[PDB]
Amino acid sequence: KKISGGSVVEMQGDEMTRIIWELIKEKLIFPYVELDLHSYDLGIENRDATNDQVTKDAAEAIKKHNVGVKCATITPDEKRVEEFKLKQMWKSPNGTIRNILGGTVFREAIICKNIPRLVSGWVKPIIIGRHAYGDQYRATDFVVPGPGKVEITYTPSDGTQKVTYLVHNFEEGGGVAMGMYNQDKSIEDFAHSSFQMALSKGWPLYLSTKNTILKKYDGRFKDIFQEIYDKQYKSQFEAQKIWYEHRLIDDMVAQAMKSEGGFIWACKNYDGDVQSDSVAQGYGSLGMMTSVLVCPDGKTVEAEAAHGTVTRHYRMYQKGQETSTNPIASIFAWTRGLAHRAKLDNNKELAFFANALEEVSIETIEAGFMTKDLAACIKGLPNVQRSDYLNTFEFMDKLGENLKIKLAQAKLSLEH
Amino acid sequence: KKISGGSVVEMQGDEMTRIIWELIKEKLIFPYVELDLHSYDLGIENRDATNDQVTKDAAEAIKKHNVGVKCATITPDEKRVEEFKLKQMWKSPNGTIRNILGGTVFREAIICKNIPRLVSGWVKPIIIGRHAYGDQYRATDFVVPGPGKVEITYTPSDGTQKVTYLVHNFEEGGGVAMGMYNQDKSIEDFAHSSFQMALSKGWPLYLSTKNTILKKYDGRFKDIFQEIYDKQYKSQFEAQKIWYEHRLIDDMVAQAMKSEGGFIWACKNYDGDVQSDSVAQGYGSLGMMTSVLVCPDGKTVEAEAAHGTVTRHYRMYQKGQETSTNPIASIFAWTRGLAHRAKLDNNKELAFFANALEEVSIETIEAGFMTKDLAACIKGLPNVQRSDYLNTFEFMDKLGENLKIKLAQAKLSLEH
Ligand SMILES: NC(=O)c1ccc[n+]([C@@H]2O[C@H](COP(=O)([O-])OP(=O)(O)OC[C@H]3O[C@@H](n4cnc5c(N)ncnc54)[C@H](OP(=O)(O)O)[C@@H]3O)[C@@H](O)[C@H]2O)c1
Ligand SMILES: *[C@H]1[C@@H](C#N)C(=O)[C@@H](C)[C@@H]2CCc3cn(C(=O)c4ccccc4)nc3[C@@]12c1ccccc1
Ligand SMILES: [Mg+2]
Ligand SMILES: [Mg+2]
Repeated sequence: KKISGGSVVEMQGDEMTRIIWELIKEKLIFPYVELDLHSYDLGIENRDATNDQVTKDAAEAIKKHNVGVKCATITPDEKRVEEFKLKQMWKSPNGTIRNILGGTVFREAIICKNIPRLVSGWVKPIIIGRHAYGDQYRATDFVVPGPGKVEITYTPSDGTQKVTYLVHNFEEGGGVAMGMYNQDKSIEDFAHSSFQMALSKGWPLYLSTKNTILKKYDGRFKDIFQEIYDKQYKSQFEAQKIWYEHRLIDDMVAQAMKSEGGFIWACKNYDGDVQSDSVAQGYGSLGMMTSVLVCPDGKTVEAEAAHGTVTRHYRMYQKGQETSTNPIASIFAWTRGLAHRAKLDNNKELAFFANALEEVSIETIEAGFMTKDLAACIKGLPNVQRSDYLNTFEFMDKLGENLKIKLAQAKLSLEH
Repeated sequence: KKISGGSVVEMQGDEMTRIIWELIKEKLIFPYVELDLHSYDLGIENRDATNDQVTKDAAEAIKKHNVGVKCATITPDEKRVEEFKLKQMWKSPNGTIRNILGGTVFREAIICKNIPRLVSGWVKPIIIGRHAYGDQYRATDFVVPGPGKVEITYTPSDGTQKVTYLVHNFEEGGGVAMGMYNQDKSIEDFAHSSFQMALSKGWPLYLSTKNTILKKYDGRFKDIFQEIYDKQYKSQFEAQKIWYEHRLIDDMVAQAMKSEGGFIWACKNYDGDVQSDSVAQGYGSLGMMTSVLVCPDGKTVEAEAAHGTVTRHYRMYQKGQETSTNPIASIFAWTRGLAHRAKLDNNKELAFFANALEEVSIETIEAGFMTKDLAACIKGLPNVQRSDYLNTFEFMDKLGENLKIKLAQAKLSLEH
């Protein structure tokens, strides 16, 4: 009799991560846990077949069941439209889901005692709090075909003020233009999530913007964070001997680089994307990073791997060549999802299982069994030999064996 | 004798950088070089007095004389408006100048063998080619006060059509919105500058975008770079055994982090700003970096010191206290400017002088003569003693002495 897991929304994906996703369910989840699994295939072919309706339905299912576990998916471009003979260049499924759910994507490296960093000073963790709504990820962009005016207008519903601003008057040739926005309520939830995360970890909080350039747009993020801090969190930060400060983004990335870690970094959507990949790599690998969307309701989460479909690696699998893809981030999407499901259901057995799989994953790497990427952290990529790492399947087998052992010993450890 | 320098546009700046800028002219340039100097004071008080007209005039002077050297300037915020009792919160002078001139700002670290990197693998240089025009630095942003529609419109100059895109319909509360653009011709010049830089250095070229998200806006940068490569540069890259690749920005930053350097990184305006500060800091010190704007005409340049005005030291200097200000980036703005002036005028003596001052600066630090910041990079700030560094004036004197020596030995080396 397996553990009673409960209701979980799973989103199947593409390429290398799709392969890995099936191996994880079969070898690490299904032998030990029984779930009411709400499966949505977000594979590029199924999104094309359903005119991207499957993505909207999966997002609505997460709203209802409170816990999502998502596989990395292809965001189609011109080359992808050609490859899969798509009806349209479908929008990012992550963007669709995040737009519907809202919240903050909290990203952090998965640390192993034997893995060396690329950044010497990072002795404490860096938690990135990426705002999951608006800006470039819900923008309107277009090609300007030739000379003419691009204007941006605001028309109040309950006002008079049709305000028209000239963006640019193209006098010779064309180019490109775009409009983007953000919402006060979403910014307020992002500020609250950031202050709360810093207080739960007991670390200082830094918000990065470019308010010297985008005086109104970024100035608003700065003003909302400062206002919420002064009125609702300042005394709490002072009590834990921590602080909150705004920094310019270019200063912030340089500060982070020369720091020792141990802080929460509130990032605007775009910066959170870019810098989350820099922080994961700085600590060792993109395969070694947790990614959880924490919704503003405080009950709903969508767990995923911060990295993508690992297309480069999938192209090697396609050629029947050997692959060594790190499945740890994909595994931690399941464990973080199951841990949240356990917390909602007060399921001590599911919570034990979720944590045990995380320990098994870290212990296996710490025991010297790892994928090529992690072996390159220790030895340097040119000094890496076949004997130093395990392939994708080999690594999954070792994890399955170690998981079986950890769960057997835990059961035996139970006293009368 | 004195080297006939020629026509150079200089832009004076603010705080500690303004002091250091003067020490440089007096001790390192004026004793050896005679210049037709076109001086524009871009200090915050003079920009206020001229309603920022001095900035536009300096930019027009650079267009005319083809070479400009710029000191670091204050971009005023609310606290700066209060401090200097400004009439307005003046726009960034760098933004104004770059908007008028156009081109690409090439950023590269200034390497000293004895200064430790924070990024272990960077054994070869990373050259960031920052597109200097448009996007966030020529944007129109505003606060949305409440419910209502934000739209962006395009009207061709013939007035025979009008395209209206909905950016967002605010239904509850307000937020923020912005319009930004770029121009095809500016993108084309950025692509050419990037391919040419890679071919002159003999390194591969990488362009970073977020074209999976901004399909039209970033897709255009991607299409223009790919088109120009295939038609005008591919055979040249193949001949030097180098390549041109497009990567997504978040992938790119992770790639750069784990690389060994030795590539050209074509960055969009914003990414260039952020990542050049991450890279400069990764090599050792933020202020150990060159920043040269190469204009599309292939004749005009603006070299600058792309760091802050060092307020913390300026305060100490005002109080008659001891300061230890790194002047290297400000020195290299002069040497890169003078080297370009020499190249335009076929002045072998000016070219020799420009290079000699660069060698002198690197050799002095490498000989163990440096400012507090660099001493902290080697020993760590708590382990730094007064004997480990030189003050602002002491460091300038050492460079002046070493420059006098290098130039005397070079004159003696001339055969009868
Ligand atoms: N959450 C998501 O659904 C998500 C996120 C990002 C991207 N994407 C999509 O994924 C596709 C490919 O994206 P991308 O190549 O830009 O980004 P990516 O999949 O994160 O991978 C880029 C590179 O990072 C390394 N890497 C990433 N995950 C790894 C892992 N688990 N183990 C080892 N190495 C790993 C590899 O480096 P080396 O090649 O040097 O080994 C890989 O080629 C695109 O269609 C994109 O839209 C989706
Ligand atoms: C300089 C110093 C002195 N004297 C001091 O006491 C600090 C307040 C100070 C902090 C900021 C700063 C910047 N620099 C630079 O010289 C510089 C110049 C150009 C680009 C980047 C940096 N020095 C300092 C001070 C410092 C910094 C670090 C360690 C010791 C002193
Ligand atoms: Mg990303
Ligand atoms: Mg900057």
